[PDB]
Amino acid sequence: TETQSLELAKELISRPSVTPDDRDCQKLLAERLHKIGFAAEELHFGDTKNIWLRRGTKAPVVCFAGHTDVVPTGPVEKWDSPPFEPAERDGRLYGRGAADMKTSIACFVTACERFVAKHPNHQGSIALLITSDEEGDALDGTTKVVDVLKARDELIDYCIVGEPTAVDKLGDMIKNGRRGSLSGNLTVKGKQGHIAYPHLAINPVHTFAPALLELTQEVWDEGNEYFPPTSFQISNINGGTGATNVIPGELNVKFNFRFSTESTEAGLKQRVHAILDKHGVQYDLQWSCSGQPFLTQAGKLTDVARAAIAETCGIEAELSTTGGTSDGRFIKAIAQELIELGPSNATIHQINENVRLNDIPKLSAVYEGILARLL
Amino acid sequence: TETQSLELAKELISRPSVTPDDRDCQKLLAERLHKIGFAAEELHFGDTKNIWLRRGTKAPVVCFAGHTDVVPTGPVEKWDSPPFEPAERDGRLYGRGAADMKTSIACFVTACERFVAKHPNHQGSIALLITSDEEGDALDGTTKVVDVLKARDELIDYCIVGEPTAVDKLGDMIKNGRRGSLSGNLTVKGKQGHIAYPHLAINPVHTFAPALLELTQEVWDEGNEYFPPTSFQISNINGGTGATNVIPGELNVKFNFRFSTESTEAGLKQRVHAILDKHGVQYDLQWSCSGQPFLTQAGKLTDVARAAIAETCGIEAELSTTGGTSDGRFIKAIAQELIELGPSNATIHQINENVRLNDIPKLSAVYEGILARLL
Ligand SMILES: C[C@H](CS)C(=O)N1CCC[C@H]1C(=O)O
Ligand SMILES: C[C@H](CS)C(=O)N1CCC[C@H]1C(=O)O
Ligand SMILES: [Zn+2]
Ligand SMILES: [Zn+2]
Ligand SMILES: [Zn+2]
Ligand SMILES: [Zn+2]
Repeated sequence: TETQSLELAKELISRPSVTPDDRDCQKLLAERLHKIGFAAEELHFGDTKNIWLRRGTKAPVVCFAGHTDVVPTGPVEKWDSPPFEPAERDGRLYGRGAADMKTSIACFVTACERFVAKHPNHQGSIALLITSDEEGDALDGTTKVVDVLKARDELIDYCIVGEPTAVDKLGDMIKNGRRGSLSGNLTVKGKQGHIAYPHLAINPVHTFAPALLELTQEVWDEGNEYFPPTSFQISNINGGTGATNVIPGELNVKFNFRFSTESTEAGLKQRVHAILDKHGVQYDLQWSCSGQPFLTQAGKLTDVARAAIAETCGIEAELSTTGGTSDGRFIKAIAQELIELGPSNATIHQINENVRLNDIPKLSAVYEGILARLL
Repeated sequence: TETQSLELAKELISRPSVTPDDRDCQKLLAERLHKIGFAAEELHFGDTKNIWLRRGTKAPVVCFAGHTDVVPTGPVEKWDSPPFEPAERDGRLYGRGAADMKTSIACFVTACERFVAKHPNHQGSIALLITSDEEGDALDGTTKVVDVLKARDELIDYCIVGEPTAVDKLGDMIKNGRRGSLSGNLTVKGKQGHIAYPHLAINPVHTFAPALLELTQEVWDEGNEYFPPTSFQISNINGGTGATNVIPGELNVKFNFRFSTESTEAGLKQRVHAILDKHGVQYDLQWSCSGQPFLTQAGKLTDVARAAIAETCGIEAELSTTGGTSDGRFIKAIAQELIELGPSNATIHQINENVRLNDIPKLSAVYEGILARLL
């Protein structure tokens, strides 16, 4: 039906907002929604731009959240059409950010427009929480805006993060949470020496081997109705001097857990240390946690999104926690219920990123359906 | 007693014959031994210098073998006295090559001088096989000279390689053979992907882990009266893109066997392949063999060196095959019996390399003792 969502998505995709630059996407959003009574609050931090746009002063507060930054395109000539000149081809819209996640943003802005026109006196409030750094280190984006909101007791009842969540067809999957991510940087200590005198050296690959095996065979947990089993995966392993006749004196290993609520950050660290210690490994281990798992169990928000998807798309949406993470991990601190909902994530962060054209007005009509069922 | 060995060792150590340069060490040897009837045959190949010096035309042929090249010194200011200005200090002679292996060469040249003076009409022949590349890739040194000798049926009955073999005191250890060295370069194949979708990737660290453990726990053989058990050791392991949220698509591992005659090159390769295949690992594996094990069992030559050491040094020498390897692995093809015998190897290839001064005339008197018992 409407082509306003498509037209706005094109205009957004045409701006090369590679992290953390915004290229005035947030200005364009702010000025457009100002016309139907969204107040704009700019929250810049370091080189990152953020905005909190809000219509209304009372509960329930429904927030759309998302990012105007996009990942680099890589060599442009490898693309079939230029990444920042959105093109319609074979029933798809192609461009960097077409899926992740400018089309969602456009769809939400138009849903707000249609909803407010139909229901000028609706109850509650509608807000957008938009960052120009989700894709980078994200130290100065959403997480800083959330802290500001929380410090002034400006809380959210329902949040929809517009990340692409579909497997294939729009609405087939929504996310009601994500795994936490806990990473370790392990340095196993041995003693370097000539390879032909192994009794005078300590080979850190050999001392690590029995622990490595136990770690990669370990069952961390069962998962549950909402989460898959916690996952351990080694990303990098490096040891040696490059000489083929030397035993190295240390070995570096980097690993990560994507963990469910069935396990805790402290529990996992303890188990790793205990595995390494059981096998007599000598090491340094530095940990870093980029996020705790978060979960909105079945409730009004999940029911509403499901009903909206059933009405617009004709399919039964699956709730999921799989994949990576998003800025929902920050926003959940101030949102009582939060989900993520957007188009297919199949082509994100890749050349020839795209979204099906027929999915664009459908997405907006889903978001408009949600607003109508909550407000 | 005599100080001729010391004086010649100094003169040799003063020439900076870093591989494959000889700095005229071989000329100095050739001209000096020419005076007592050694004929000199220069055998240059590529950038390496070699010489075969020989007195006599009949069996038994006793050969001293060794190298005039030395390893780099590293930053000179870290040395206590300059590496190519031999110094006497605290009862030691210090300099690059003092132990490995110019002092041996000097000691042998003086032993020849004293032996020929005492026994001008001795039977048999005395030869020196000297290279300026043992320490490097050694493609153009001893191995090419041996091929020349073998092609003209010029064989050796008894060979003494002047490598430093002592643990501490001169004569405490002689080598009657060495382990072979068989190296593998393994590339384990997986499939790269985002770490949070492990079921869509293949982690080559994880597929390798059970094989790694089995390899580092494997007992290859028992060893025997002459050899220690065969030894497997990983030298290098590298995999990953540097990103902590990516599963890598491959893993490189470099490993080495120092193997005894109880195992064969082909047998070891087979066992490795079978371990990797039992665990379903997918990989490429390139092998390289830099040497087969070699062994002179107890016989005239070992008995003679032992008796000479007992007479000169007053101790019972141990036969050994431990450590790295030497150019005996080439010369054994043309020498019926071969041993290695020299001073302490404790400080070889290190800063402040040295030899005990009292060991220098003793070494020469050992070599002279050997010549007298064989010729
Ligand atoms: C929310 C992010 C896009 S910014 C996402 O969906 N990712 C990022 C990595 C993989 C993929 C996924 O979770 O499926
Ligand atoms: C024959 C060589 C010196 S060129 C040697 O003894 N090496 C070389 C590496 C270690 C040490 C050893 O075997 O003990
Ligand atoms: Zn993204
Ligand atoms: Zn995104
Ligand atoms: Zn050496
Ligand atoms: Zn040497």
